[PDB]
Amino acid sequence: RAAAKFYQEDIVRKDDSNGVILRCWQDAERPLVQGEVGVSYFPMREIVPEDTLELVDRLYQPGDLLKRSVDDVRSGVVTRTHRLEHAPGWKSMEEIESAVEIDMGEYVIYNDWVGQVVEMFDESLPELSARLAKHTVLAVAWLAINQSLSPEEAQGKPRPQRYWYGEDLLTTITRKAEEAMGDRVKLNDTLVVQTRTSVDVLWQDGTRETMDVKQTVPYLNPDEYDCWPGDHVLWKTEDHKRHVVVQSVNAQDRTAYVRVVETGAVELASVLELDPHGLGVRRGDFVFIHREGTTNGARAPMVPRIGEVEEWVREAGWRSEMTELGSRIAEQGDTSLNWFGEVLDLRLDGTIEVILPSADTIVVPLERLTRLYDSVEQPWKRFEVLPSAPVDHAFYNTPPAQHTRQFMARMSKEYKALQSSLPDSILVRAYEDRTDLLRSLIIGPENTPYEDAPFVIDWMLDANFPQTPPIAHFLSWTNGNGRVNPNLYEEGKVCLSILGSESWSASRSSLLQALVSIQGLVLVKEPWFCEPAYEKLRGTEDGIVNSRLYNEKAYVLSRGFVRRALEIPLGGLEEELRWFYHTSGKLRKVLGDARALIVKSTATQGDAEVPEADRERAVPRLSSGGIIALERTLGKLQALQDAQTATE
Amino acid sequence: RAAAKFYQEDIVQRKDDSNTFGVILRCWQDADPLMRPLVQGEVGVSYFPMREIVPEDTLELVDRLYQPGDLLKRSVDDVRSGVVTRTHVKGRLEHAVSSFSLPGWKSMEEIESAVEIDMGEYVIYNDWVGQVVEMFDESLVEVPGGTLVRLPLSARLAVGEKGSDRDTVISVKHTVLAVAWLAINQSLSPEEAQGKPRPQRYWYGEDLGKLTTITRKAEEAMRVGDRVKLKNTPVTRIEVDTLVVQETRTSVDVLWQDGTRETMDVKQTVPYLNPDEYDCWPGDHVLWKTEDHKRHVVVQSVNAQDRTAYVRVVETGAVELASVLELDPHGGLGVRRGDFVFIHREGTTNGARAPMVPRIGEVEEWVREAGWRSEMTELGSRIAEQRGKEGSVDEVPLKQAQKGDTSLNWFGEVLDLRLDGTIEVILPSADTIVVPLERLTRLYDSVEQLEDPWKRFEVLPSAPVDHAFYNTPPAQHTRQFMARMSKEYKALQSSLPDSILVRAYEDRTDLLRSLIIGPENTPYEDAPFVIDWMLDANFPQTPPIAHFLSWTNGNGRVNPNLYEEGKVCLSILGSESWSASRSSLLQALVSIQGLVLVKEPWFCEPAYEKLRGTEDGIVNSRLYNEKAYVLSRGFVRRALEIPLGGLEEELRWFYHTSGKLRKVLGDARALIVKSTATQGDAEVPEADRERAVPRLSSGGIIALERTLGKLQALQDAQTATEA
Repeated sequence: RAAAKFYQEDIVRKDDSNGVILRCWQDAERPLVQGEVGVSYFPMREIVPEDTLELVDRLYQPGDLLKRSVDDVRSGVVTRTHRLEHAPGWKSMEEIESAVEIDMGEYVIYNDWVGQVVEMFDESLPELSARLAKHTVLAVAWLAINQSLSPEEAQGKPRPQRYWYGEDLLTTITRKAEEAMGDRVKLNDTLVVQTRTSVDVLWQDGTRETMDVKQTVPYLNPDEYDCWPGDHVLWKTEDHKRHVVVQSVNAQDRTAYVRVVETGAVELASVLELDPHGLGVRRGDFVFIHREGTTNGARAPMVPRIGEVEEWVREAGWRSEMTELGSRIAEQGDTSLNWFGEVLDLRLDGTIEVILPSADTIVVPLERLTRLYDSVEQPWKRFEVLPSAPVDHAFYNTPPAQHTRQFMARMSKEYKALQSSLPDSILVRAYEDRTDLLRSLIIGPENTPYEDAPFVIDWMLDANFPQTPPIAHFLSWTNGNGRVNPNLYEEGKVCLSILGSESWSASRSSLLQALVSIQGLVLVKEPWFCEPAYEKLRGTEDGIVNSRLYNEKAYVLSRGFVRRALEIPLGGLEEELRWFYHTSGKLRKVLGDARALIVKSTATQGDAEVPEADRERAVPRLSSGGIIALERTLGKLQALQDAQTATE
Repeated sequence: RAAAKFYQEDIVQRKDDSNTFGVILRCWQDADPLMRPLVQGEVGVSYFPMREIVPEDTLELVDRLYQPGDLLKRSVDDVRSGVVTRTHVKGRLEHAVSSFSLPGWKSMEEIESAVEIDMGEYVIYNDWVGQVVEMFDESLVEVPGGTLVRLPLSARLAVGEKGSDRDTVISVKHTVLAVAWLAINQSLSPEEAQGKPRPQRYWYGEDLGKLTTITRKAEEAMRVGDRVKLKNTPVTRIEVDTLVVQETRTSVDVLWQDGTRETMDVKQTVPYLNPDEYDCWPGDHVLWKTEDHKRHVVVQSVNAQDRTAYVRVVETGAVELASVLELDPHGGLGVRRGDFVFIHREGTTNGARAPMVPRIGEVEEWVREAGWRSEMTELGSRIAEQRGKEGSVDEVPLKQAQKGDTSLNWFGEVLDLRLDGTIEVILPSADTIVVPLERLTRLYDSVEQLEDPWKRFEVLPSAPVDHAFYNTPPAQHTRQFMARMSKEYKALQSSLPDSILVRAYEDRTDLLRSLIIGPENTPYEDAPFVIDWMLDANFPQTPPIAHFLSWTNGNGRVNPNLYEEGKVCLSILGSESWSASRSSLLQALVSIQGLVLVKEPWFCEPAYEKLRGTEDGIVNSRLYNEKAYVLSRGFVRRALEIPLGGLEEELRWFYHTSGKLRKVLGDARALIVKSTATQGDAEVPEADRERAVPRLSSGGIIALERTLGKLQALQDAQTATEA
């Protein structure tokens, strides 16, 4: 047990009466300890434990996710966000206006174009680089054009002025998430803020209730299948990928009620069979508005981006010309702007509510929008040497590298090193006609979500091997839902340091140590922590729920590997797979242990008290929502065993 | 120019003190303060019985080392080469420990070898063959004052020492012999194969008499310093009848390429170190690419001047002329002189296809370990302590060495390659047999295994299907990959020469395609060279993967660094090694054009880099530029016959629209006429020097005319489409 107290970007009150914001905690990319967080009090930055500071206010935004506690499976989305040094009491969010004229990166509008300010030139008491708390010169990098026009009108409007100064500066676009946030704002000559916040929360089960931020906890690491009411997701049944709109989600049962938009009816769906991820329209995204009849130019709910910054932004030349112009300066309602706006709210009836710059909220369909892309942040032998390489190999149709003369010396050593310490769970097959291609098969360890599951990797050695690491292509036998492991990509890339902390070296690294690393580091009991951004939460209390929701996902997709392994034939491993699953009786174990696991889950259908004896079991209890998808794979796994028993 | 004499491994003599002889180990331009780099006209030499590096002018030739199977010429300027078929050696002798020179020169027919066996020799037990890899030999040493004291170790000792002062070795007795067995007799049936086991690892004592020594006739050529003995004839002291060769005089029987034979003095000849890939000799089995079917022929004669050869098709039995550029020999692919082979049973074949030679060697892993020698050292010390007392057996130094007609006629040495395709093989029984090539199987020795409209850059929409890496699984790269390629795409559009074209793709940015036009006055003049590129998963930290589309046939490569299998050989592709900081993708393109496509591409091989303009490499240079020219014109055919995805109209603008196809056909037919007029003249014209290819040989015109016929029909169909 190791609960986390303070989270990033909120405000914290240790000793004296008259706070601070913290930029570090248990989540780290100065290393921290099991209970200390970074901090930076400023009216210096120290590293104090969490036992000293106290919470005063937490910062949320319309679109962020939170829970009542880190153990509560139910999550919610924020819909709206609700003492100051003069350099009586408080002041509401509507009793103070931001006197900050222009900020770095704020969107502007001119003609029918839209851009962002990349550089500024303030002059107070010199003019340079800004970042001080009167801007004079602004450098705009115009992005896209208004999507509400005709090609004759589109080609007319060109790229406007790249530098703005003097009397030419208009339409300043505000964000409904940047208001009421150390800012400089007055109204009855400046006032600086030093706050109380409450957020209107929309829970997953449809319930909406407003609460204080001191009781809530941010949900920074959501599950890939987590959705919220109003979101446009994709219902991926094995028959077809249908478009549905989420209405309610029962995170405890891992089920959801979605409206099939082609049918208009609400049907119960398994959350594991919903693939939201980008596709949709998140709350707070700036989007264009097309015209009636005209669409987004896209297909089923997948609004496109329209960002297109010029190249002169990626340089650090142009700064000398902008600085020379700025130095010469100090010496001597309603409108037609209805084609742009940010996402305000997502209605349950599949309609998106857009707020125009003229404070005019409008409701538009998803197909009439276009997302904005700003600058942003951019019989069981372990080893054998088979004669011919299989045609189903990933690199069979890949030009073979020539290597050198001493390459066969290392391969002779690797072949022995494999045959020496290869466990009976990992199988390797080499080919003489293709000395550059290898194929491995790793059986999932015991008491893991990958228990008794096949994992085939096709290998290729570069012309510089062993100086270069072996190129591994993982055969991900998923139906396009997600990755069976955070490191094992669906595209085939195996994400490890051994195949690239340490690296690959011909002096220490080897093919044997790489295979046992994949079985030892990747295929573990809690594979959710294999993601590098989650490894800092080993056994911590705030990483318990996410490990359960992932081990369940890994256990369901692991059985799908047994489906494809017994369906499509693996070249050189066909007889090896039948000896394991059909001869030694492993398919009966996979079907049997899953059947007993489904039965034990229907007993404790309403009981949330996991038995203390079932602890450390990789997947102790099933969700009854993920069981819905497991019965589909088991139904095909049972049908293959039916044809096997009928053969004899 | 820069002539070079004194090739490695012969015998020389200083201009002064004409009593000392040299061993000449380090030769000028080959690859402690000694073993340093040597400059133009400097050779290293050790002296029998004080190493120094002296200029070549100070020393003087005495004798030269030639073995049956080696190649030689009268001079480096001569195009016609030959092969040594027999080596006669006469030498002066001197007692090893008495230092008494016997008067008169003696032949190898009246002397024998003093050492019974040495390292690397072959031995046969049961029906197995093995090689001695390590020896434990306890020897005697004559102390300063009497005392023939014994000494136990690691071989490498012979009769005659130099230091615990100036002591003389009186005897060298090999006790334990570590034999690395290779394979068994290939004539025995598979049932009898398991009945014969892999013999012991160590051999000593009374077990030595069961072995069978195999003497190599190619090594029986008497060398300087060898420990030899006169056949029944100075004894000095235990008797010590061991002599040391003072100097030698070698005469060789040569088989020239033109079928003629003559005996020469080795002082007149010059060893043919690096021969052309197409160099054949009478009696050799080669492949002939006549059209679309490689045939089995036996070389009868070779005209090295006209670069043609008379071959005998074994399938038909007729003798036909063939261009030496069309022959594709040596791939091993034929039995050479001095090689050891396994005579198969009557009827049984080599198991391989058209003239191929099966390999035999199977060096056990204990030979490469590092160990078992500690057990051999403890074994040799145990032998010495017990050899004096009772219950111990030693010596028995027989090891067969048969001279009658024993059943050892299943494994022998290749003596001569007859013109009728048959191979003369000498058995250990000192009797020769004639056998076809199919009945033989070469022995892979253990020492052999241990040693071995135009634009410049346009981002095309889609990558074509003819791309080499179109079927490869794409990687994922890093985040800062498109930013790196943006700088790479900018660097290409910055300083790309008009002779190199690069086309990237949008549907998958990990693949690129390049095309280089060979510079003027090069064997690649106005020729297409397309390389398919793929970016690695760790790019740019890792070098880019380049696959050269070698449109050659099964003859050879268009360049020593451009393999027929696509591998481009350059240190810049992982010069300096690949670097993500300094090195870029652009400089990898201009280096391939600037370094791989030069005027004399034969020197692109790093081994031949030390030969630049020297009178040695002048012949092999023009021999290679001729091939590089014929294969370059063949690339124009493969570039217009099939289209290249992306370069579809870029090729038509350059060859058909810009008229470079008539430029290639015009320049080629001009070289045909100039080669016909200068034909016969052994000397190269003066005004035609500094030209990449001044002349084409008679055989070089043959292979080029076949490409010109297909290059003319493409010009015919182009001029016929004027409707």
